[PDB]
Amino acid sequence: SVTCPGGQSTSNSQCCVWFDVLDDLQTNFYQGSKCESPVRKILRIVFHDAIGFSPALTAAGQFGGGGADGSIIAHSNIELAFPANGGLTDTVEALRAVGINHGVSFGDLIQFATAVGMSNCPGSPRLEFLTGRSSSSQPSPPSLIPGPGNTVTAILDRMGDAGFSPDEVVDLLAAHSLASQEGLNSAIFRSPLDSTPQVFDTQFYIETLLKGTTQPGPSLGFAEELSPFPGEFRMRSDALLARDSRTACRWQSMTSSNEVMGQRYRAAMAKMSVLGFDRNALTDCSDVIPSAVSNNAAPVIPGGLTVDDIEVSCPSEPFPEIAAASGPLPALAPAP
Ligand code: HEM
Ligand SMILES: [Ca+2]
Ligand SMILES: [Ca+2]
Repeated sequence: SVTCPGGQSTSNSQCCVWFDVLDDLQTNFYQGSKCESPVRKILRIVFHDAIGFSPALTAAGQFGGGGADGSIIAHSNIELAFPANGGLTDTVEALRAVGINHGVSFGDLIQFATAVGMSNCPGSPRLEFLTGRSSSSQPSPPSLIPGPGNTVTAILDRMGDAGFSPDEVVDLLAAHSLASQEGLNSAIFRSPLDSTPQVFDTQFYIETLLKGTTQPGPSLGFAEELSPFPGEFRMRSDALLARDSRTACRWQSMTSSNEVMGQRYRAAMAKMSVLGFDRNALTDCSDVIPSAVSNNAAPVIPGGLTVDDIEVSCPSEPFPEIAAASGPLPALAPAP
């Protein structure tokens, strides 16, 4: 054990510098430890930075990518040019300063900012945090980020290559529980992906399984599908992953328990944090991460909609018991 200059107790001396970052982020980046756009933007960044890792590319005789090496910040000039990394310039430049200023690696900062950002949203699990990733990285190979226009096979092959199973792909997507879209359908900027974009819960999995009956904007975006109610946006890849035979059962079990969903996500996020790295070579500083406020609310089927409105895609397994909320049907306001 060690006590930092600030008095904080921690499991290792290199966990001490992190208490100053945590202080910085919460105060400025997060405008007061808040669960808004910054946290959602950072979640896109952590996924997009880590996923630039392909053992298959390497085998083919090409640079496969450095995984969670912070190249998205280190080589933003190249990476932010990728169509998948739109609307991230400011989050990146914001993170770059914090990183330099505090002298921490970009790969560690992104991973740290993620665990910290998650704590600002009610119901989030306490994501593990390891420190010690090299500060040096190369730009990520293009075309390594799965898109909403991609097929389930495309997405699973890409994610499988990176090291994730179909079930883990579903688990990582629990992140869409705190999300919205700004560039898929600009007409309805920031339309939430679920009824609670500020609460880490199972609503995302539940609501994506409801029958698509609503077009929230003047038109149906390129990679957009009908949603269950006004204000909610449904991404084509999410709609397909929820119903595909290869992933439907995992998606289905992720609707009943907030704790289980949280467990699986944390296990998945911990997997993604060390892509291109050796766990043994990193120092655990998980104790620097604050706990998120509890989510006592239980899973429910929104606005007078019943379980019979759910398009059950894994009938081989019993559909979980979930409370049903009375109407009227909701109309989501844009994500804060
Ligand atoms: C596996 C296939 C995935 C696809 C196809 C996908 C796609 C997308 C897209 C196209 C948007 C809309 C961005 C915009 O127009 O603002 C979005 C939002 C978001 N995504 Fe994903 N995603 C995937 C996985 C993940 C993962 C694994 C994480 C992190 C663990 C993540 C976190 C987020 C968050 C928090 C937003 C919200 C951003 C905001 O409100 O500005 N996604 N995603
Ligand atoms: Ca990277
Ligand atoms: Ca939610």
